[PDB]
Amino acid sequence: YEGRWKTVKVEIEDGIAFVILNRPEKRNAMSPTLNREMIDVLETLEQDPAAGVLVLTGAGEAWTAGMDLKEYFPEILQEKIRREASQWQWKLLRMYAKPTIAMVNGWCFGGGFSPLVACDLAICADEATFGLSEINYGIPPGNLVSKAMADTVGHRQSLYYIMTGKTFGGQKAAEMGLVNESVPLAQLREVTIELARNLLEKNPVVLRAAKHGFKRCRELTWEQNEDYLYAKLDQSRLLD
Amino acid sequence: TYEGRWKTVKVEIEDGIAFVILNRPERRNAMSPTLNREMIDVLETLEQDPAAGVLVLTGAGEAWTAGMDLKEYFREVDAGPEILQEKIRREASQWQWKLLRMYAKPTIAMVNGWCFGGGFSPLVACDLAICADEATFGLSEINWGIPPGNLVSKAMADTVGHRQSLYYIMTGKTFGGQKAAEMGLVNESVPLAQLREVTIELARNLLEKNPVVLRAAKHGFKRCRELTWEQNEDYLYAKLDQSRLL
Amino acid sequence: TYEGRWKTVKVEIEDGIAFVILNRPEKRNAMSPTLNREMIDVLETLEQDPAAGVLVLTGAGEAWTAGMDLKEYFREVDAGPEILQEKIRREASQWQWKLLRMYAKPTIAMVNGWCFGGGFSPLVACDLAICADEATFGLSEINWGIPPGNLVSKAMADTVGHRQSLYYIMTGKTFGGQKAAEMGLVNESVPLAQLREVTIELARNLLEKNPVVLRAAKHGFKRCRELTWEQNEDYLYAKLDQSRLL
Amino acid sequence: GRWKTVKVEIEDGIAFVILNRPEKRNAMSPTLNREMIDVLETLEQDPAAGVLVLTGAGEAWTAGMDLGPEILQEKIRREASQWQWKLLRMYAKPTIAMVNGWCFGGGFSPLVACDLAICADEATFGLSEINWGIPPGNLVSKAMADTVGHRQSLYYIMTGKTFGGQKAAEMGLVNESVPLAQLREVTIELARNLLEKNPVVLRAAKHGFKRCRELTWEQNEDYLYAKLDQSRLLD
Amino acid sequence: YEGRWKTVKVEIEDGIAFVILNRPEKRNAMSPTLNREMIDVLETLEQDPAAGVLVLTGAGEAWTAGMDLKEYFREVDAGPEILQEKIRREASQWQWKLLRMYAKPTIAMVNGWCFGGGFSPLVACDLAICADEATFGLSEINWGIPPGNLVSKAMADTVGHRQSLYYIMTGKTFGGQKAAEMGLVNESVPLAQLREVTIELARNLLEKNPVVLRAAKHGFKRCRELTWEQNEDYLYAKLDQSRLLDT
Amino acid sequence: YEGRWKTVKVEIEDGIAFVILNRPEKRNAMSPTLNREMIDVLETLEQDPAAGVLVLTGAGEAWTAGMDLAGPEILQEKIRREASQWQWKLLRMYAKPTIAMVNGWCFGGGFSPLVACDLAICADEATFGLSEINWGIPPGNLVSKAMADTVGHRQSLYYIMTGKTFGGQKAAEMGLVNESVPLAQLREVTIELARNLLEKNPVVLRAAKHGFKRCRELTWEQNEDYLYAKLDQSRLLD
Ligand SMILES: CC(=O)SCCNC(=O)CCNC(=O)[C@H](O)C(C)(C)COP(=O)(O)OP(=O)(O)OC[C@H]1O[C@@H](n2cnc3c(N)ncnc32)[C@H](O)[C@@H]1OP(=O)(O)O
Ligand SMILES: CC(=O)SCCNC(=O)CCNC(=O)[C@H](O)C(C)(C)COP(=O)(O)OP(=O)(O)OC[C@H]1O[C@@H](n2cnc3c(N)ncnc32)[C@H](O)[C@@H]1OP(=O)(O)O
Ligand SMILES: CC(=O)SCCNC(=O)CCNC(=O)[C@H](O)C(C)(C)COP(=O)(O)OP(=O)(O)OC[C@H]1O[C@@H](n2cnc3c(N)ncnc32)[C@H](O)[C@@H]1OP(=O)(O)O
Ligand SMILES: CC(=O)SCCNC(=O)CCNC(=O)[C@H](O)C(C)(C)COP(=O)(O)OP(=O)(O)OC[C@H]1O[C@@H](n2cnc3c(N)ncnc32)[C@H](O)[C@@H]1OP(=O)(O)O
Ligand SMILES: COc1cc(C=O)ccc1O
Repeated sequence: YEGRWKTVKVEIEDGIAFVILNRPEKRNAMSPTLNREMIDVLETLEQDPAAGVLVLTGAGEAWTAGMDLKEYFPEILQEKIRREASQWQWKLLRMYAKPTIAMVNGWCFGGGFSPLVACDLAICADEATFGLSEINYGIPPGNLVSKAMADTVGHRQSLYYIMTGKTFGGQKAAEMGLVNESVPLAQLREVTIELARNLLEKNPVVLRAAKHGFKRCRELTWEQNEDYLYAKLDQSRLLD
Repeated sequence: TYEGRWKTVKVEIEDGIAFVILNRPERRNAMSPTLNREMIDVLETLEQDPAAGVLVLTGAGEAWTAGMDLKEYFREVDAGPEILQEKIRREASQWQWKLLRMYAKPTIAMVNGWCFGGGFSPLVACDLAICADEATFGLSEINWGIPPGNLVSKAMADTVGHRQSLYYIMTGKTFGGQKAAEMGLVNESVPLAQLREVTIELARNLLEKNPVVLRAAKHGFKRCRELTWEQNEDYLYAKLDQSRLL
Repeated sequence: TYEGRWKTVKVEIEDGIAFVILNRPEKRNAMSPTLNREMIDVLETLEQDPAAGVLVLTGAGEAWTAGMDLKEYFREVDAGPEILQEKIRREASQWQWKLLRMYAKPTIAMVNGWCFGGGFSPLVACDLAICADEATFGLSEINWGIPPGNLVSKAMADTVGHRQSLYYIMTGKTFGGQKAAEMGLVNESVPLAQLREVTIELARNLLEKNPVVLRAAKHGFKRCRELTWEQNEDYLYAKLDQSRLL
Repeated sequence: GRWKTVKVEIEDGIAFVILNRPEKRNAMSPTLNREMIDVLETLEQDPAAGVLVLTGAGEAWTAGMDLGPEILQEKIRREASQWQWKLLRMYAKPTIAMVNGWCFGGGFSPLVACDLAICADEATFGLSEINWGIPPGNLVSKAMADTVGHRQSLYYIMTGKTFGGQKAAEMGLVNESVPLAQLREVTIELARNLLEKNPVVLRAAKHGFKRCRELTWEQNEDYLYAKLDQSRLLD
Repeated sequence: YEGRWKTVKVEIEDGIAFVILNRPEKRNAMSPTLNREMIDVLETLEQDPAAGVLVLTGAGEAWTAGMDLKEYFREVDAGPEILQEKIRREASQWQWKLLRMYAKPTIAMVNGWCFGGGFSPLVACDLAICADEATFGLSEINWGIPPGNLVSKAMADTVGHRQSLYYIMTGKTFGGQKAAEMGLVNESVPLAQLREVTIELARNLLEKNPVVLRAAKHGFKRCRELTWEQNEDYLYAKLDQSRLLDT
Repeated sequence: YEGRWKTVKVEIEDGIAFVILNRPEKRNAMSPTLNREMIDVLETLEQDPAAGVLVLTGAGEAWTAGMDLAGPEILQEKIRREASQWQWKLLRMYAKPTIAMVNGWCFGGGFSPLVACDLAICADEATFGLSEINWGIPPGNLVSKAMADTVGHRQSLYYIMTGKTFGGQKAAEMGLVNESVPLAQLREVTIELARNLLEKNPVVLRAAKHGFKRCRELTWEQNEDYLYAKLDQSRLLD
């Protein structure tokens, strides 16, 4: 995959697809061009039997500084663009076929929260800094940012961070439940890899069934899930 | 001035911050039909008053609130006309959470002391909450011979883990403010001496934001909890565009 | 006397507390179709027994339950008619959560040791839970080649945060009792040596409440998680007024 | 002469609530909204009032919405809702829209908030909103969703085309369309029938139904037995 | 099956299991006895391969005239409060917990009266054919209670909003043609052709792979409760499950 | 759009874009190739000022006879995703109004794009059926939900369970489509409705139709919030 995308890099090592956001000079701000390439990246890696697990990380100091202000600014064109943001950030990614891990190396802001939580698991550096700074720019959180908070962070802490726009570090992200674990930057990569390797060792069809089933069952009552969760178990047995 | 305006509630505005003080301290701020009707009045008035940028909900004396008024809200009412009971229940809701949970302006519970039973609805209806270490909390309904009434259980469901919520509802054991913070019921517990100033600093942060934007953000978050991600794509973009208009 | 009544389970009552003991410790209390059927009978029976006011679900020997019986419940059922698989799954759900999640009487899981896989459904169905620090937990399903079956994933979703739930479900890693309390899976982890004492203490607090009021409280909480605030205004007052009747 | 914009009459337990802005085809102003809240709240505590029939004065039932800093809008939107459906949908007492003529736009919400509806064949309905450049506002679109099938709802919303009392009965929008010369008599037979019911039980029944549509079967086993037990208490 | 239940009769007929509510002296009123027997009947038939389709009908002039007012209360007051939990659960158990997502396809053959508590099993049955001569009514209100158990939900699923509210609120009676026109039943036909029409339908159902039929009908009933996005996941899970189990 | 797509055709005439399913030799059966091209079609038409309303129709006798009856397991995920992508994920909440003009055979997987389209007119002469059950599959993709949304409970279950076909007039009486007209009069009746819609402000039309489909999922209280937001979003995008 060398040199194939202008704003993103993919480097696969032993089954682990590192997907690197690559606009370091713009702190990996998400522009419409990055959005369209990320869609391409996800669809491509889906059908690549070399990629058993995807690790979503950032080049340089940012994981992502959020949506690209300049590069985002005919009425209907905003339709397409907002769709393209959703398409990779979570429509493909939340229920992706393969297991996914956010490896948060640094800055994570605003619209970054959507792919952050769409990725199944997440590890950050203690040194990573997060914040929902939309309120200070005069917009509520856009896209799925607020649902991504609601799914991972308790009600009062979500509201505090959304309403104030204050930043918090990696330990605090983990305390809150936004990520699985926060570790020193120097251990970020190996901790992530150790986890990806554990996941690589499961039957991919089974893992998909388990991870999609959990995400879905939060939406459903116990009686609905009896039907739903056995349908997944049985679907897993067909396809495995 | 709102001086002398209500019998059971005082409003004191400082610098954009409207301190709403439940004011039945000889009855530990027990929530009676008079208080419930005046609190409706209060929220509607403050809503339309540009001098109030943030509402801080707090109590006079030792209590924040000791709960619904056992005399005036329950015992005096329960043997009278059914249709009045239903009206009284509804008036309690109207201010505890119907106007308050999606209130136009940002809201903070400042819990100075006792907080029992029906006080959990407005507690959680307020966007944010700081309590005092010295504050005692309890869901004492079970020990009084009723399940939690109104939205008390949903207030718990929204902010506290399932195990912890069931434990406190079922046993009716009390817990103090550091425990309230740890469980997620409030944002922060601080010693009483430091309560007002900690609350004041959060309120000034909130007063710096564009109110309309702050309203879209807080309202959108509370509602997105109820919706799937696909529903939220629609809904949350609608709230951002609605916000842009306004 | 419930003595000798069932092959795979025991019931011991003790001053209002009915200890329901999963009893196949040679097989680490693996849940076979026979245990499932007998547990249905247990639960229906004790529902109507006034001598039993709180149920404590525990295991004989070293395990709470090692999960579904790999042989009796999986291997042997796959070799029978398809239509029987249907009956078998239904019978598992019947006792694990269908009767048990909204059971009439308060329930506590007293998790003395191993709890795996299918064990998580009755675990979270039970209202409250105390485990031994020494107890080991595991969603080993992934490592056996299946996603969690029955209501196991829902069990986690209700009690354990999103990231933590996926971590354990996706990796199949085990964790001990203190980490289970920390995650919100149980109420409390204590040494094994103290487990029964602490549980009885909880059960006795529960026996003090009015049973019908307690029912209403614990049922209304579990259902209110499912409903918006406006739906719950209706629902939760109907629970309160149903409780006053009964 | 209690209200400016609304007349009320109570005969043999039937409270006719009459929208009374005839000159304006009963278009719903902020003043009427505020007064309608007063009306509903007043009539609820009235021991003589058993059923409420909601109609318009002269020829319209209502022509819909009658068309201060930003935040005042919050208040005007809330007051509309408060009488149209927040109090009205789950009203303590049984409720009948007696739709005598014109029924456009925002009048769809109290229309459907009322338990039952009898219209006159000669009545015209419309979701004109579109033609004026706005999508249906308040709860108009949900009211259609509740009562009129998917295809027809979208049809009348998207086109703004109008329809008679016969086509409204047929679509599920109302219970019956009958001639305007019989509208009142038909409505009153229904109302009398409803008055003979135990009011608390009727309330448990009608509220029960409306909620149960949002709930699953299992959720409803809990819930509808709670309304029933609730009824045994309050009755 | 012969003479095995005091209040129900089962007649298996070359794949079609006719299940007959059998208290015609009492208009097939559903007592606690009948509730308990109907649970046994539904569990027994599920596992009997001679039953491919269940047809639920009543002996006599009635389908069922609702809950048995006399023996519900007779049994309930001979006992404490908790006895009502058990009795209500047993009613729900056969009327719809087992019946609504039943493994085998089901048809209500409604030959006469169908009142109150009867609507739950009627709607739990996948499909329904009635006699023009059959009379339906929700008379709970005239008896001074709201519809109990799943009756109002049974209505909400099959009959439009105004019409359900009208019949629940008034307790007014309606006939077979009306019931089919309201969407309560699939079809209404003269009582003389009731058995003919039902059996044609049951035999059509017999043509299909049982597991595939179960997947289709269960998945349709669940899907009403779910969004499109949710159904994308759910409905392909049922399809794949069917392919695994269809044999 | 002359000869741009292999299995589909586009013909705009004065605001109306006719999207024509174009495998009449296979009764317009939906192959993976068709699914990919339909995505591309729906995206392209979304950004074209020329198309104001889309009309979804079939070349030859069929509207569509349903899915066209592999490799690594993963390939299925993609093919299932691309089926849904045009049938309803793009189509159900499409920016521009959509009408299904059902000229003939409508089977199985064809009910998903049928119900996703906002409005529908079929020919009396058209035949529908949910033939899945007969081939030993329950209905796939969003077929059962498409029924659940437009057709009553007893009827949906009837047609799903029996696999019996029904004509255009029965389709309209069930609620599957808006209206059934003779075939001879399908293009005319449809164009006239298409034209009524073209007279609406597009952004206002999108708010109203998306808001209606979504409000079916929400309580009254959720809808007060959601419908007033949609209205205010409308007034901005203008
Ligand atoms: C829904 C949403 O996404 S809204 C959320 C976006 N909100 C934000 O608050 C991000 C704003 N950015 C920042 O706070 C900072 O750039 C930080 C903290 C991430 C890093 O700060 P520094 O290390 O001081 O870097 P600095 O501020 O010089 O930014 C470096 C470059 O990245 C660009 N950049 C950073 N963030 C963004 C962004 N979100 N969009 C577009 N460009 C950005 C900066 O403009 C700058 O460009 P330049 O040097 O070509 O002029
Ligand atoms: C659904 C519900 O909300 S049910 C009720 C839930 N609330 C409770 O269980 C709180 C009960 N415990 C108390 O109320 C105690 O008063 C505490 C812990 C708040 C504080 O106790 P103390 O400072 O020792 O005060 P004490 O009990 O003597 O009473 C203070 C005064 O307020 C009254 N009061 C306190 N709480 C309430 C209440 N909820 N309702 C009515 N009156 C109350 C007392 O009756 C007394 O009034 P009096 O002098 O006119 O009789
Ligand atoms: C969907 C599901 O529920 S998949 C199954 C989920 N369960 C599991 O993954 C737990 C499987 N069990 C184990 O790993 C172990 O038995 C432990 C850890 C609980 C206990 O370890 P040990 O003390 O070393 O006991 P050991 O493995 O020797 O078991 C003793 C007996 O219990 C039986 N047993 C234990 N668990 C089960 C089970 N889930 N099903 C059937 N039999 C079981 C063993 O097969 C063995 O039988 P045997 O003596 O007749 O040969
Ligand atoms: C929760 C609920 O289900 S609300 C109750 C709903 N059911 C009803 O309202 C049905 C009431 N019954 C009736 O309306 C009539 O019995 C009809 C229409 C069913 C049949 O009328 P008829 O042919 O005149 O028969 P009739 O009324 O003489 O009753 C025949 C016998 O069946 C009994 N019976 C009929 N319905 C019931 C019932 N729901 N519960 C108990 N017994 C009943 C009658 O009491 C009578 O008993 P008896 O003759 O041994 O003393
Ligand atoms: C309780 O029944 C089951 C439980 C599990 C747990 O993984 C899997 C399949 C089952 O049938």
